[PDB]
Amino acid sequence: NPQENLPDFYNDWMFIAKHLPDLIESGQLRERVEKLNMLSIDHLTDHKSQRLARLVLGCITMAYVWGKGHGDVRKVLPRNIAVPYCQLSKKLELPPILVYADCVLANWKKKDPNKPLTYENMDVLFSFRDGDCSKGFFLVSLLVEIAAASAIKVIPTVFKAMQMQERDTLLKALLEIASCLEKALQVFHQIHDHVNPKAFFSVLRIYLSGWKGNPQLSDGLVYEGFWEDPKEFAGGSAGQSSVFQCFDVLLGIQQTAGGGHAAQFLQDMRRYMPPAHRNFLCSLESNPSVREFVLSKGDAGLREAYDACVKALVSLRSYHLQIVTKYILIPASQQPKLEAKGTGGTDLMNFLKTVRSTTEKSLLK
Amino acid sequence: PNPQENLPDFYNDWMFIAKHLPDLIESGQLRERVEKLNMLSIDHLTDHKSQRLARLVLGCITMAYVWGKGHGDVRKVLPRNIAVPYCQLSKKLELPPILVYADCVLANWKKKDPNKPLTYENMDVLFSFRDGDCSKGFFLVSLLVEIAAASAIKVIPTVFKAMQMQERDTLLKALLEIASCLEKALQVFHQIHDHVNPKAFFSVLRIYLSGWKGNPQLSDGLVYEGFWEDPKEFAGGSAGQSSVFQCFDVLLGIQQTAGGGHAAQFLQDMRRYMPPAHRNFLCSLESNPSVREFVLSKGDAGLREAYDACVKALVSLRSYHLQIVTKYILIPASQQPLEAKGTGGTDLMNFLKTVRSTTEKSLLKE
Ligand code: HEM
Ligand code: HEM
Ligand SMILES: N[C@@H](Cc1c[nH]c2ccccc12)C(=O)O
Ligand SMILES: N[C@@H](Cc1c[nH]c2ccccc12)C(=O)O
Ligand SMILES: OCCc1c[nH]c2ccccc12
Ligand SMILES: [C-]#N
Ligand SMILES: [C-]#N
Repeated sequence: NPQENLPDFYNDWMFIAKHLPDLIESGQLRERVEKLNMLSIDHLTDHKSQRLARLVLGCITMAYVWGKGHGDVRKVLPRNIAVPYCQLSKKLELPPILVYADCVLANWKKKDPNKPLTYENMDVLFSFRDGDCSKGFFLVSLLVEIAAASAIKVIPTVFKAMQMQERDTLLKALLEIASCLEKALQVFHQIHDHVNPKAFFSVLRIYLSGWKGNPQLSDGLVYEGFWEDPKEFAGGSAGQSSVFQCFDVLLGIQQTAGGGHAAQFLQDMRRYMPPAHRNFLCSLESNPSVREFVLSKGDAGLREAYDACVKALVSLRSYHLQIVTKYILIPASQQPKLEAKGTGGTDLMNFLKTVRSTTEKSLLK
Repeated sequence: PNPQENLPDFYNDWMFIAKHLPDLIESGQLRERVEKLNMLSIDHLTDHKSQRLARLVLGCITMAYVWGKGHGDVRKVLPRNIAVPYCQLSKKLELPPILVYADCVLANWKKKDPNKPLTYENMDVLFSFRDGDCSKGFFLVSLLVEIAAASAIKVIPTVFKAMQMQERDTLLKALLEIASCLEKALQVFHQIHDHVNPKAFFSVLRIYLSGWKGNPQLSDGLVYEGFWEDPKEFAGGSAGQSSVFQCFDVLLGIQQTAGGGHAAQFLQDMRRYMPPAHRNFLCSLESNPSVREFVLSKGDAGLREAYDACVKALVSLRSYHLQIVTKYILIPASQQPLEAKGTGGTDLMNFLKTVRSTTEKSLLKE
């Protein structure tokens, strides 16, 4: 449950970021950033505050770099921000750029402190532009994660059942896992009610983009006073969610095998997540293979239960491709004047088709 | 335990080509024997040991086929009757279908006298590429440095146990034991000068360890005919693919894989060029609380010095390693008519010095 306020010492940062949709319209955001002082991170108390502080320097860096978002960029980040950001990013073992765990996972609050985590009772902590649909987009993302995260607590039952040779317990656990992925798909449906296609594509989207393989910062960002040469880091995406990567690992879909670009991207995004998230994926891989266990057992009900989890991942990814049609492909086709790139930096159609197809190949006959 | 030395009779056609690479390459007839092979199922490799020896046999054959005599006439297509079982076997072991450190060092040896110790003069390799290539001395000394470094692996649990039990004295003795294993390993590394000739290594053996990822001679990769339709790119071998040698940076909190740079990228990438148990061990080491944070918070000069003996021994290993690079690459490269590439594909001088300096910066200044 994420902190909403930093100490008053950091009040200078909190103001630029909570009043970001208007500093940006008024073309005075670059100056107020450039008119800041290098406030040291020593006055950051617990983890909560440090996560919040990262989300604050993240939205500010993205605001500074992309500005109005229609071409006028800044290839150099002032030391007033770059140094504290980079110091706090090294402490959290993260790159100095906004990542999924910042802008989705630390970026919310509930209205009634003891009423359920539903879209009506929740709100985001930070926006970029008026009408960007950032609340609908960040919160539906968070809601889908939460729904799929329900299966995390059954994963230990899966491995215990295997090591103890508990066939009925294994089968019920896999069906429960498939059940949660189906619910996460239903939650996904709500994105249509809260995110507008044109607003997402032309307003919000560029604030999530990064400087890794981006022609508009073909050398990356230079973090003044921390590194002399510029560095490249990828923009955000849910490819940076350990929850969504974890189902492939759990089921023995080897998304990170083979040496290709999609495999390379998914492995790379694991050091764009908090170390505990990356460690969870590690620990999952270190266990015996759920897939290899089910394959060897000559058991139709167990095979069918395993297949239910893979079908549900295919359903998610195909629905997600239709989300892509409506929120990227069509809006891109509807604007004044060569391969469509994701905020994470990928050749998005080939990447997404490769990942779905790899899922598909895991379906057991 | 000991690597398997023979495959089932079913795979005799493989074993024959892998055991006779010096003469088959020299005589100009290795590729024709490979191209005339039959496709053999991998379904007769029953246990893990046979699969490991099979990967080594197939890996050496693949390098000999692609590189040939090692002076330019390369092959960009790997014939299906090798490609297909090689790719299937590789998939089962979660390894790329190219020769890696775990094949040509960790599985490429046997002892002469069973009840005698693992020392250079009681050991031998299973496969070589070319007459006069120093592969025997090169692979065995590499293994010997690994075995000496690996004696530290069994004290690693004591380290994390000592931390959580607040067992200060036990921690210190464990860290000193580790620094001692790493100094042992630096001593065994001296054996390389006695069994590897620099000219043979550089101009004869090195080309057989090189791969097809960012490599001029095979700019799109290699086609594994009959198994994937498009060429695939894989890096060549190096001890960057040893979990033993990466694990000390992890245990000591030296963040060699942080920062997004090339060296970090290479060292993380090599973790899927090592068997899964090896990879799991690295990231499990990364799951544990930081030894470095523990020592730094304790105000204990003895603790800090035991940690620093470890960092310093790593620095000595890598500085000596830079001299071996001068003797076996830079001098032989100058000695015959952009930036020198290692068999692993790195810009090796920037890369090795970046990794050395990241070690140096971990020394306790307090
Ligand atoms: C407007 C809505 C969305 C758009 C346009 C979109 C687009 C994309 C793009 C372009 C990529 C490729 C990576 C890159 O270069 O950025 C990607 C990957 C990914 N996205 Fe989305 N996304 C949206 C919402 C979501 C949501 C709500 C989820 C939550 C389940 C999600 C889950 C994923 C995952 C897990 C990946 C990695 C690929 C995979 O595992 O299939 N996305 N997405
Ligand atoms: C003739 C002998 C050797 C030469 C010429 C050599 C050269 C190189 C090169 C060029 C690299 C860069 C990666 C690449 O692109 O290949 C490298 C990395 C590395 N080498 Fe060697 N190497 C030799 C023997 C050894 C041995 C015996 C060890 C045993 C400890 C070792 C340990 C390492 C390690 C651990 C790395 C990864 C970088 C690091 O962690 O410092 N090397 N070496
Ligand atoms: N990757 C998406 C943007 C995106 C969607 N969900 C995200 C969550 C976090 C960061 C970025 C995103 C795109 O290219 O359009
Ligand atoms: N990387 C070394 C070759 C090498 C040394 N030790 C190895 C162990 C395994 C594979 C290759 C190697 C080079 O560029 O010359
Ligand atoms: O690209 C499809 C999005 C996706 C992949 N894996 C998931 C797991 C749970 C919820 C969504 C996804
Ligand atoms: C989706 N990113
Ligand atoms: C050393 N490779």
